[PDB]
Amino acid sequence: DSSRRQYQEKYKQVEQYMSFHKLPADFRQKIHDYYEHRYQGKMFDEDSILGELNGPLREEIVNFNCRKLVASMPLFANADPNFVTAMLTKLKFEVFQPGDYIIREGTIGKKMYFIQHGVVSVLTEMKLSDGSYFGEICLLTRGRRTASVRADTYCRLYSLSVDNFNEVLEEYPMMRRAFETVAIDRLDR
Amino acid sequence: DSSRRQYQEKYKQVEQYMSFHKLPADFRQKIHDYYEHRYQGKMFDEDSILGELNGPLREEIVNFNCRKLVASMPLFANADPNFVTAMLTKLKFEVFQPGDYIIREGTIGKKMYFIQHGVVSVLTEMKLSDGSYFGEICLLTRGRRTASVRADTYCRLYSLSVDNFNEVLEEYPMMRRAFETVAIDRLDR
Amino acid sequence: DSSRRQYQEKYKQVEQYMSFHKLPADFRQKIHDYYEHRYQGKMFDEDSILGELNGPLREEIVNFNCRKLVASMPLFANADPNFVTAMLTKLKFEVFQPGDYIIREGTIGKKMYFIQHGVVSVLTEMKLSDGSYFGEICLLTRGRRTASVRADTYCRLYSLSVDNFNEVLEEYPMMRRAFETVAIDRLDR
Amino acid sequence: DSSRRQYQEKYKQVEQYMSFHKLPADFRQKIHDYYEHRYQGKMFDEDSILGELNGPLREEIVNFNCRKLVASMPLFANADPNFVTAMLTKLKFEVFQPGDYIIREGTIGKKMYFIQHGVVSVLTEMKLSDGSYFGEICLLTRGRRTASVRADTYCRLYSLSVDNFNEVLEEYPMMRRAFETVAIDRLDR
Ligand SMILES: Nc1ncnc2c1ncn2[C@@H]1O[C@@H]2COP(=O)(O)O[C@H]2[C@H]1O
Ligand SMILES: Nc1ncnc2c1ncn2[C@@H]1O[C@@H]2COP(=O)(O)O[C@H]2[C@H]1O
Ligand SMILES: Nc1ncnc2c1ncn2[C@@H]1O[C@@H]2COP(=O)(O)O[C@H]2[C@H]1O
Ligand SMILES: Nc1ncnc2c1ncn2[C@@H]1O[C@@H]2COP(=O)(O)O[C@H]2[C@H]1O
Repeated sequence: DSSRRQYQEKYKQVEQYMSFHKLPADFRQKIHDYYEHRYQGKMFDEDSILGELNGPLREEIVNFNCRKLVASMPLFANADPNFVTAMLTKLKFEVFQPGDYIIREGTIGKKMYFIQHGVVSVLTEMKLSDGSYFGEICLLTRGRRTASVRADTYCRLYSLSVDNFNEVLEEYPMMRRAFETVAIDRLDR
Repeated sequence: DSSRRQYQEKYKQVEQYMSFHKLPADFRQKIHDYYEHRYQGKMFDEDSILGELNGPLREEIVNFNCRKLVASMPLFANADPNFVTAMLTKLKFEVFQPGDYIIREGTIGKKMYFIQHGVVSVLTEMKLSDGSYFGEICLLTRGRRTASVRADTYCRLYSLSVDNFNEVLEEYPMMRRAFETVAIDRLDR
Repeated sequence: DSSRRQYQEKYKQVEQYMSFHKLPADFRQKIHDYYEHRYQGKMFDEDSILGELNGPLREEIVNFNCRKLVASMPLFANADPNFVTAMLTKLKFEVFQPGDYIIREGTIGKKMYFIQHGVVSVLTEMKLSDGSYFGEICLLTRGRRTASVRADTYCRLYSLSVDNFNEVLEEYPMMRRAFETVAIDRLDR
Repeated sequence: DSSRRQYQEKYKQVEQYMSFHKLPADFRQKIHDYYEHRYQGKMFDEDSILGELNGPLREEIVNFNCRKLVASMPLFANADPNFVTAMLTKLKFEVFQPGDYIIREGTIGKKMYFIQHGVVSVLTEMKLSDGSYFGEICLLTRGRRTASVRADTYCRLYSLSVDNFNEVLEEYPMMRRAFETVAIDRLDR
């Protein structure tokens, strides 16, 4: 239960930090809920652990932890396993809370998001859920966000930066077509 | 009180460090006073805490912690909330002590400062206080400091590097005019 | 036995991490075996220790820890001691398990491997063991891997990135010929 | 005595590390002596401590800790205090042991050394001591070391990288002449 204790002590610091800065009670509970949803009572120095392993072990772990995500998207499901692994390795797990603005219209976009679980509202009005992704337009155009995207419910997502996006596509150039298709179709709508 | 203990133990190391290097008694008290003013008896690995959160949570925290600063300046008060947030996110909190040279005339300037609280003396003689900023000239010209700026009283400031300054303005180009106006007006004087 | 305890507590976290993510029992034992083979019951913040030393001490340590490796290869054995040291300093120790894909054919190669102990199978069928190296072709061509290389037995290797490879050769340009010879000979086969 | 304990526990790890890698008894005592000379029974996360301070405090500390060094050289003694501070801030304290090769002839030089205390032998035969510096030729030519420099006695030095060297001179261009004079005079000899 060393991981449980790590979470408890770390959360104690967070609580004291919020108290020190006199954050409102409502925000403190929002923080409380975020930690439960995001870490679920346990914490590990993930970077330290994966860093002690080797490439093969790290790739098997990410492929397993993302099995759900992978199964939910034709993008990864029907692709070269090596492509999927390269992509998955670059993903960053993120949890957003109801009402959170994940993307704001008109700003410079430098990341896209893959939905593991949750519902988002795209407003320029439409919704996207499990197995869908968004924010790909700006990674392709390098322009400004074409719409705002807010979390409707709690959202468990994986983000990918434009730099990592292009890095992976350097090795798998033809996979860019998948994102472009989705981008074009949405730009038309 | 884990944060209180962190401060106490950390300060113990500092004291032992100053003793090891035989720093004068007067400087040791200056160090003592600095820690009280800067951390106020508590310490947190701020980077670790904010890093465990998400973008929305981090932005709400910085906007709240800087509410005072924001209210004191037409620059931020009357601007696009997204601009203010982008700027605030790049700021670095710093505390200076009476007599400290924040900026020395003739040197290459790579940062500007926003005054949360305190009084500074600009010498090439004038003073600046709460709600004012300085050091913007060099971020705009990339030249040498046009004057020295010393802390008159204890000063609670937020600094912004030229690189972060230009990064934010890449997204909000027109806000550069605000800094230029102040710069031009002061260059004339 | 502070190092033994470090290993035990660290492994406890790993085990809890694997449990948290519900990894299969078989993979958990694979992880168990990896840690035994790689760290052998002890762990040290190697980077912190070597960083407290100086250049001379670090170089003597790496030359000693790699004495076995050096003796097993004409490349290093008959070369300028300064070259060997520069190279050794850039190496990264890695342990692979039976069946592990060290290199996959057709992918972009950015590293080569020197075999301290173990047997690998090169498949485009041949094997390489103690004292041999592989993955040098892509560091020279900057192209795609000409074959896959799987660990046949447990493998104790030292990897070298293309960037560190070229950095060392900036100081020892003529040593590139050794790698080219091996590359040409294998490309012919 | 938290700093004393830090040293004791850290040294315990070092000793266990050397034992794990089966380093010879003679080298283990060399390591033992190095730690005593370099840290003197105490250790602090220097980077963490100085990082908690501000620019003014850090500059006063470095100027004080290097008071001895500064007094021993016309270079710094008769220069602009701001130049001295900028330089001192970039220095890295290093301890070398008798017989250590600080610089090897013919290699690419990327750093120079200022002697706080100790004696070095320059061999292409001459010696340099307290208040003198060496390794400046390569920082100026970007070529290969014109000679080897070995520690004759224990040496307490401060090194400066070519990059930091040129960075400081960007602000103080005319100080480069001081190093060139010494370089030219030695190249003639
Ligand atoms: N009509 C749409 N249907 C679904 N998603 C959309 C639609 N329009 C825009 N989006 C998504 O909203 C995202 C906003 O940021 P981007 O412009 O980078 O990428 C956009 C698309 O991923
Ligand atoms: N006349 C003035 N009134 C107020 N502030 C000034 C005046 N002159 C210079 N300053 C400030 O002092 C700063 C010194 O560094 P900079 O030249 O970067 O920017 C300068 C201005 O921000
Ligand atoms: N015929 C061969 N005999 C031994 N090794 C080979 C042979 N062919 C390829 N290899 C090695 O397998 C490696 C696969 O990655 P690279 O192409 O970078 O470099 C290749 C060589 O190092
Ligand atoms: N004749 C000399 N007298 C004193 N120092 C020297 C002499 N010749 C070379 N050196 C120093 O030895 C250093 C070796 O590395 P560098 O060539 O970078 O710079 C050299 C000088 O700093």
